[PDB]
Parts: sequence; structure tokens; C-alpha cells
Amino acid sequence: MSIGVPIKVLHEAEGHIVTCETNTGEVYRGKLIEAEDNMNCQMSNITVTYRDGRVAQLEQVYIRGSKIRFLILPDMLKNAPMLK
Amino acid sequence: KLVRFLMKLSHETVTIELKNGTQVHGTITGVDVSMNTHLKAVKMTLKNREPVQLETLSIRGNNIRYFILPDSLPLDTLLVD
Amino acid sequence: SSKMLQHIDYRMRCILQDGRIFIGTFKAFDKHMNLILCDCDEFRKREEKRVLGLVLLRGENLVSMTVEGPPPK
Amino acid sequence: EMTPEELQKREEEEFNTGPLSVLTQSVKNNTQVLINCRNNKKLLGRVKAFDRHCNMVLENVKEMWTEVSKPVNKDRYISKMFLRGDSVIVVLRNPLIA
Amino acid sequence: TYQRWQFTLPMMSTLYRLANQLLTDLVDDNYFYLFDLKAFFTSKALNMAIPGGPKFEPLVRDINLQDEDWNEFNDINKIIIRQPIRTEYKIAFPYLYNNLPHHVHLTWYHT
Amino acid sequence: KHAVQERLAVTVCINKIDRLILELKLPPTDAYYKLRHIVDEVNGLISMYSTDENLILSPLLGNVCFSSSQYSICFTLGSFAKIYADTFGDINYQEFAKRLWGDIYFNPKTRKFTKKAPTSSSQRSFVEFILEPLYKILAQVVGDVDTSLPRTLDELGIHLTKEELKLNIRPLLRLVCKKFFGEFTGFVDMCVQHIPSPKVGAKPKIEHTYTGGVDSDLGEAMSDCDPDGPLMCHTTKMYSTDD
Amino acid sequence: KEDMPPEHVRKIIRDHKRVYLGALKYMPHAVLKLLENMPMPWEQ
RNA sequence: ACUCUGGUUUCUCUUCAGAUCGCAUAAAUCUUUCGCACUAAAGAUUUCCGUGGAGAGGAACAACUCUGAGUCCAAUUUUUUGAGGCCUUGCUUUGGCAAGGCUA
Repeated sequence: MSIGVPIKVLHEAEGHIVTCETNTGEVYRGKLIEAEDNMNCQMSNITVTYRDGRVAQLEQVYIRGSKIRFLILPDMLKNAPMLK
Repeated sequence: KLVRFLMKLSHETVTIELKNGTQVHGTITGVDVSMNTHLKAVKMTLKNREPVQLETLSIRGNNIRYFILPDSLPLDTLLVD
Repeated sequence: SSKMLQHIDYRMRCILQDGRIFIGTFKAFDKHMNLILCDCDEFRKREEKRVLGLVLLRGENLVSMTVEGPPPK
Repeated sequence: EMTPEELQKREEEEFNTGPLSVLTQSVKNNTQVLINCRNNKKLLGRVKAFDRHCNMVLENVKEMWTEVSKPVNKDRYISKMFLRGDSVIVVLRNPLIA
Repeated sequence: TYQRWQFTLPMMSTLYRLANQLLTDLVDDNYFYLFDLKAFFTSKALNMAIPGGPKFEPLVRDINLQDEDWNEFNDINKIIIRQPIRTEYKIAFPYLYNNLPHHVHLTWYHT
Repeated sequence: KHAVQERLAVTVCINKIDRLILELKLPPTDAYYKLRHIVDEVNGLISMYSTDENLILSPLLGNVCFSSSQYSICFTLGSFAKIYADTFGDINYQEFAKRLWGDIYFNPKTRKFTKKAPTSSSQRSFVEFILEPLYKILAQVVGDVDTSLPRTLDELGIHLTKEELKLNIRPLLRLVCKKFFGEFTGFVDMCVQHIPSPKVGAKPKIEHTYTGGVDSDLGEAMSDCDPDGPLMCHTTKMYSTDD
Repeated sequence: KEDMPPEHVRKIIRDHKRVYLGALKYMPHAVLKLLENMPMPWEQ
């Protein structure tokens, strides 16, 4: 009644591998450490692909939640009890 | 609140222009307090692309540029409280 | 909001702000309209499909959605 | 907000003394109102009802927009509609020509 | 038909106070340690009597304490005696202080 | 002694707190004194058997949980603060939990928690916000089940069905406490924050229980706890099928 | 379905044939059901 | 926050019940065991005192408590906007699409 299911699913994703696509077209794939009720994601070991396609490595990343377009979650979360 | 007026307009054939210029022509079925609009029997014409026919559509309330109303709507009795 | 609990589990294509198309299975939604789509694929224009999987998209970029396939078994 | 009172009619005091009273004028005195919206488009019409979000319903409106060729302004007529408030730049009551 | 009763706590308290003369006023079942149903079952099965308890007849005719000849096992010259192995010790641990334990119901341990 | 010698993270669950209420019937302040004394005794033992200080046990750190398994009660300070937050939305339960133990008193006039008791007859934060509500819940259920239980259940937001209110006192208490507290989230919070994962705890395990030492080449791969490495399984128990 | 008046059986017994014989077979039941419903000391 | 079930009590009948069917505890018969069987144990069967479940019928008043079901948010974080306009290339489905460079 207060906090939506997708935010709960994102909470479940902590500790797995996640790929993050911000409005600047930058793709961040790495281990999601923490997440809040907002999409503020603290995520680590980033393989980052820019718009041109350049790939870099960046060990610590904190993304503002307002600036996420979409988040791709691991498929085992499809079996989360919260997705039933 | 004028969204309540929109919610009173169920089952009417209308066209919606979006901020992306997409003109969707269909019959409104449900409206949310946040203007979130669900349409059925929709004819969507995304600009710079040929129109496509579909059964059901839902458009986020943020992404709506404006509304198009027909001629036979007694808006007066509909904007009362 | 029953207008979308009726649409759960249905294979849904959602239109994005940048013109991106996301086809997948509608799982969950919230008040900010963040969508949970499983076994989701993205369609971009040159035709090409990129299989992604479980996508949690923020409500910001979501524009328009439409049923494409009946719920699977 | 310091004023959580249930009997809140300050929104129409905004519609009488605040900036939004300008469009309430066209609601009561029924004059042509010119709208400039975010798509580099202009809207002329008559507003009937709206609220704090400045989303309003108009009737017998002419919208014009220019296309490049080089900019030529086209016009199309719409009988009755409804504009979302946040999709506007400026709102204008048409001037007194007389 | 008078087949079920639902009572309030102020009535149960009054009924409980009135009947105290017939009530043990114990709060535990530790008082019945080695003096309960399982202990008596074991004593009957082992053909022994707990002091202050029932005295049954031998359940089944079998070997006797005077029937086992001296062996190198059970030789009483190899046995250190500090305190006698009372019958209660044989009821408390039926599989340790006893040979051939059958129908031994294990007693409820501490509460 | 055995746990701190085997280099294991130690946490405490003070079970059977209902005995302080239903059996001993101690005043809430003296129940708090009893709990603090138990925690202090555990801390003294740990410091006796261990040199490093990083195993301080205190409910402020989330190390200690309070529970009563018979009545489905299990809470840390954080979980109870979260109950408050779920009831009254605008409070931050993590910062609230940091003021719910020790000689810290609540001042209702200033709505702030101080280290000095406002005036006199002021109770500590733990008594006022945690022990007193639990005392009152148990007292209502076991004394006023017919008189004033439905009203308090309304206050807490628990709605029990009619055939559910007909239960005996012990099942009714279990049910009421289960509704109020819910799942044992405080225990999981404790064990997630203060018990290392196999990946993190692998290094002390190899250091202590492996004959080759952590420095060994196989010791390194074992200390990584990498599931695509060499198989290394250690078995300590043997369970016999009923046959 | 008929509750006889108490003054009927009184006169019947006071004033004293296989119908009569076949009933006496159940006298132990009559004894058992009587001692069972024995008034308690607080009932007059 | 609006509407439709289910009631409870009582009498009788049918079936299942190894469930402390019973928070109590009788009797008979048969077998075995030893004494030498009220003063003794085991196994089995039966009869009694009298139960729960379900189903069925009768008849007495309560009918929506309860169990359910059908029925106040424009100023960063989401839904009251940084939106739209210019240039090149590949293909033009000659409508323009894709990427980049821009101006605001």
C-alpha cells in the first residue's frame, strides 16, 4: 500500500550482477551492493560501455536514481517470492 | 481537479497527441487520478511512420501532450462538482 | 488500479521516450509506474532483437504499452 | 505545507488574486486566449475549466505550427480539446484591439 | 444438551480459589520425577519396585540374580563398589545400569 | 569459551523473556536490569576468553536479540523501531534504534532523547518504548481477554476473528504476538550483519581448521571460496537412516 | 413426544403376561441409571 | 464507506471413527505363563457404560456482529518537463530513419 513491488525486486537484486543504463546512454554492468527505495544504486566492479562503444573498468559507482532509464536484473529473481 | 473530469469521459472515441508527436486514435476505457490513460480499439500514428492498428493501449499520464474531444460532449454537466 | 492488474503476465510491448521498444512479459508495476518485465527483448530501429531478460525500467522513460501476446503456460 | 486545513479554498484565491487569475478571467469574461506550447506550437482558443496544474479544456481552437523547405506556418482546426498544464511555455489573453 | 461451556476469567479465578483445598498447588511435573507413568512402566517391565510405588508380579519368567554363574565378565572381584546401584539408578538409565532391557519406557527428563 | 576459541562470530539471543513477565512478574525496570546484567555477564566472559575487543555484545550494535519462542516473539531494537515506523511513517527506524537502550531517556516536551532523565520518575527509553508495550500486551491478553482485549487489539491494529478469540490463553497469546510482531526479521538482521558469509569467513576457517595453513596453494583457492575451483568438502557428522 | 403427568405413574405403581415379563430383563440398567443420577450433597 | 451467503438451539435417523474416540476406566470368554489364580501377569475376542466426524429428516427463534464475497500528491526522487531548432554521412519507404557534431 506504500512501497511498490518493483522497488522490492530491486532490493532483492543486491549482491548479484546488474547492468545499468542511464539517460546519457552509458551502460554499467557490475555487482549491485546496495539500493534504496529510490533507484539510487551503489554498484561495483563496473564494465562501462559509453555511447560510442568504449569499454572501461571502474570499481565503485553510485548512480542517482532519477537518472536510470531501465535496470536489467538477473533471471533467478524471476523466482522471488515477491514475484508470486 | 480536472483529471476527475477526464475520468468521467469513459467510453468515448478520442485522439491523443504525445510529446513524441504520436497520434493515437481510440476509445478511452480508463483514466487514473494521475491522468494515466488506457485506450481500446486504438489507431496509433507515430509521426514519421505509417499508422498501425491495435486492440488495447496504455499511455503514461506524464507523456500525454494534449487531448482531442469530439463534438457531442456535454462538457458543462461533466465539469460540475 | 485494476486497469493494469488485468494486464499482468501478458506479453507487453512498451514504447520508450527515445523510441526504444521493449517486448516482454508484464510482471509488476507500482505507483511511479516502474515496470517489471521478464524474458524481455528490445526492438530498435534497422531491425534487430537483443534478448535482455528481467528489466526494471524507471517510470520516467516509459511512454506507451500494448498487449502483443497472450500469457504463456 | 503550513496550511494543511481540510477547508482549502486558497487555490481559488490563487485564481482570483494570484497569477492564475488571468485564465479565470477568460473563464468568466470568455475572451480568446493564445497559448504557446513546448513543441514550438501556438494555440488560440477559449478556456472553460482548469486548476493549479494549469491543465485546461478549450473549445473552437486554431493551432498553427511552422515546418521547414523553409518555415511556412500551417493551421488546423480543433473543435474541443484539453491541454496538459506542464506542456506550455506562456499563456496569453489576447490584447484589446478595439 | 449441556455439552460445552465457555467461561470468563473472573469466574475461573473464583472457581480456582474455592477448590484449592482439593488442589496440589504444584506448578511443575518435576515433583513426579522417577515417580510417574513411564517410571512405573519401566519398573514393572524390569520386575523392580520403586520405594513407595506399586509392586507388580514378574512380567515374564526369565533368568534370576542367582542364576548367572561367575564369568570373567560380571566377576565381582573386578568391581569397584562406591555406592550401590539402587533400583532408581536402573530406572533412570534403563540401557546403562541394566542387562536385557525390554518394554523400557524412557522417562521424561528434566523440565 | 569454545566458540571464541574456534574463532567464530558470537551473537546472543536472550530467549524466554516472557518468564520475566508471566512467571517472575518483575517490574519493567527490573526486567531491564536483569537483561542488562545478562548481557554484561556474557560480555565479561567473552573478554575473559578473548583478547581483541571487536566482539562487544550489545543490543545497540544489533548483536543481542530478545525473544520468546513459545509466544512467537522475536525482536531486535531495529525491528521494533521498524514496527513503530510502519505504524507512524515519518520516523527513521535505524536512528530510532540507536536510542532504545542504555541510560538514555525520552523527553516528551522537547521530543528528543537525552542522556539525563527529565526531572524524576522518568523511565529509560527501552522501558518506555519496548518493555512497557510488551508488558501491557501480555497483561491484557492474560487478564482482560473478555473485558478490554478487543479495544487494545484495535489500538495495535490486530483484528482477530470470533472463533480466534475463543482460544485458550496460551494459544491466544501466541496468536496475538504473532500478529503484532510477524516474522523473525530481527534474528535475520542479527545474523546478516554480524555473521560472516562463507566467502568472507572462509579465511579464518582455513587458517584454523586446515592442516596445510592458509599460505598453501590449495589453501588460497579454498580461502577464495570459489565454486569453480578444486573440490574440498569437509564432513563432521554422520547420520544413519532409520534402517 | 408426550410428557405424561407425574400423577399417572404414581397411581399405576401404587395399584400394582409376557409384556410384564419381557421388561424385567433390564432391571440392572434401571439400577445403574438410578445410582448414576444420585443427588449431590448441596442439592435437597 | 453500498449489496448476497452462511446462523444458533432442539428431537430423531444413517454411516465412519486405533483419535487420551473416554485428561475416565468395568465385566465375560479363550489361549499362554508360571504358581499350587480375587488376593497374578501376558495376548486375543466379545459385551457393556457413552462419545466424536460427516450426512439426512423434523421444529424453535435470530436474521447481517462475525466468516467472507460482490463493491488529501505542480518547484530535484518518478505523474504537471529542458522541451525544441541547425549541420554531415549510408539508405531514401523522397515521408524521412540511424549515428555524430551542434544552438538553445
